Amino acid sequence: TPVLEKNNVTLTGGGENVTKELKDKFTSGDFTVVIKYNQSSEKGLQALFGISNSKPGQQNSYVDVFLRDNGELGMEARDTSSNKNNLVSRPASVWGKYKQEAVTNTVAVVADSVKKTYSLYANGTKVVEKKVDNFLNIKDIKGIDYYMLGGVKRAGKTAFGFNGTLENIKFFNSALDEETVKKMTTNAVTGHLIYTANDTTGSNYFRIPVLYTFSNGRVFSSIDARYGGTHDFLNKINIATSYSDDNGKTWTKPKLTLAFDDFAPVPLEWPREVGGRDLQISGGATYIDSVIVEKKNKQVLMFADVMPAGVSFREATRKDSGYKQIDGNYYLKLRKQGDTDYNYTIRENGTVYDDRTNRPTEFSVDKNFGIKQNGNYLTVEQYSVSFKKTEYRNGTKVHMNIFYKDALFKVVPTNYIAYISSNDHGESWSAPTLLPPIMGLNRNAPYLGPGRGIIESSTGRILIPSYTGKESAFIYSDDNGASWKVKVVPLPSSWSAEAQFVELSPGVIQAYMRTNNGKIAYLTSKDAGTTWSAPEYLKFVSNPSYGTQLSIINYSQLIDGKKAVILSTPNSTNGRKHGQIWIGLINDDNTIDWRYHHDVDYSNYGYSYSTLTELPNHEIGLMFEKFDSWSRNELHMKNVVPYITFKIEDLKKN
Ligand SMILES: CCC(CC)O[C@@H]1C=C(C(=O)O)C[C@H](N)[C@H]1NC(C)=O
Repeated sequence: TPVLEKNNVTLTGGGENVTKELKDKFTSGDFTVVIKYNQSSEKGLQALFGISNSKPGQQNSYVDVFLRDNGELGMEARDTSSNKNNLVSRPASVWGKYKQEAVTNTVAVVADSVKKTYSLYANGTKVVEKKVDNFLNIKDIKGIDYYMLGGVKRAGKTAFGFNGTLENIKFFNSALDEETVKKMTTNAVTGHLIYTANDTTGSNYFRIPVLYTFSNGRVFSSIDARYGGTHDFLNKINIATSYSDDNGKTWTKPKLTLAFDDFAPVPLEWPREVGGRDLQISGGATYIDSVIVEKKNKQVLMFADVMPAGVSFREATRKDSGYKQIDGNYYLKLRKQGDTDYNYTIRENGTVYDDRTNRPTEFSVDKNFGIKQNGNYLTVEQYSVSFKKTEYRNGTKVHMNIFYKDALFKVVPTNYIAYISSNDHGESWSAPTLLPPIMGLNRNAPYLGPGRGIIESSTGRILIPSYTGKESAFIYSDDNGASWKVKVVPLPSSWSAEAQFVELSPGVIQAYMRTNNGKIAYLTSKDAGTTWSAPEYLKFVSNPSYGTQLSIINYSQLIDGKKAVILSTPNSTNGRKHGQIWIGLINDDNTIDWRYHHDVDYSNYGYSYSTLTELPNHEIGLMFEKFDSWSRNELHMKNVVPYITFKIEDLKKN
């Protein structure tokens, strides 16, 4: 039951005094406050409410909950005379704007004297819960005499003045329980999640979204289910999928599509504090960075990077493919426990040969890289993680796999690429096929540029974007995917050259990519990817040197009477921020008129990896990482990868 409830309080930084209403309501000193609000202006630091000693000399004696112009939700609880100052927050907790309108968010705070915790909720998620040693509730702070909506009274002056409308605000004089407040903060923002923490995947975290629309009208998503926080490495990562048969309104519950089980797919509470957030799951085989394409025959492909357990993408050897050439064929090498050389190969039917004697052994490797001996599976114990992080054997047996820490036979500790095909628009998938040593025997595979591949219309060539760190690697097939080759293109510098393709006209394609110079590069081919021009750079996007992944797609419908492309990227030198969608119209000479752009949220809000698809109804689907995924400060955060949609008319505005 609320001790005070107020409605539709509209404010422009001046606040509203509710001292009369709230003084003498807080017996224990504990509290819960639930605020449904929208901001009319995001700028500066804004308190939703403030409880304070207003008297001169007592400006550090207050409790508040605040919003920043980057979408961070926090709270302070301070006492002046004891010099105790508590701050609890989480980045990227709220939404600012959406299609020109202030977004309604619902956030809450809980202060619990027993547990000595402050908890913050936003939009259905508990964004942070922190035990504090210098715990302060309202009674602990000396001489509280002022209770305020939309600010904090410090020394008789309004501070942190809120700009917007408090739609509903509820003050309770006790700590409400976790699930009550999760339900109270649930709203329309909550339904923009396709993948959620501890859903059917078992993962608390996700990164690297991909959207694709199939020819039958299904909209398909894939994503990294990253179990040990959001680290790229070392980590345990599965690729999950989920789809919509109604233009994105509703989505299937996620399935695991690419996954190993040396570790179980289970939720882990990954520490965000400075001294824990660098921790990693050491030793777990991984699929990472998905790429999707639909063939002309309606069969679907999906590619992914494959990392054996323990193998950091910077301790992975770079001068070994993992393959041997024997009598003109390529066979994946294996090392047996206790050997120093790689004496064995996987050949026909998965039969393991001793290369020295050139004879088949009793061992074989199945379609999923699992090891058998005389037709019976070898096993290893699966690992679990508990927290002070420990990794231990949990008593469950899973198949021994050549990608594992504890395998009798092991692949070269480097990165690989695998692909799976589906004949039923992603309801079921073939077993994984590892790509051949397309870069050469004495080089490791490239790394995929996440998003989609394309079928170039004039040749039917399939093109999959990848990179080496020094070169673009344009993986292609000229035989409807039966065989694979690569065009390697030296870049001007050490670009993490994540790319996506667009066709401009028949035979003519462009690869748009990330760079290490702050700009988006694009390379043009006028022979369907066989040869590539020197790079050019977009003049209107300006990012940090490290760069971010982008999304660009072809669009089926004319815009202003012209063939169009649609680009999504952050655009900011301050971080992975300021998401924009750009409409480019193709001219008769194949130059692009970049005529329209739309800012996804306010400029200082988080926007990292993103994916665009055209919906069957010709609206646009976007899923994106609504946080800064480079920042060491915005790691291991739950429920931060939403799906939103636009009409062309929406994307014309800004
Ligand atoms: C960490 C290596 C790579 C650069 C070569 O960074 C990429 C950057 C990423 C990023 O900047 O967010 C995420 C990618 N998933 C990652 N790729 C892999 C394979 O780990």
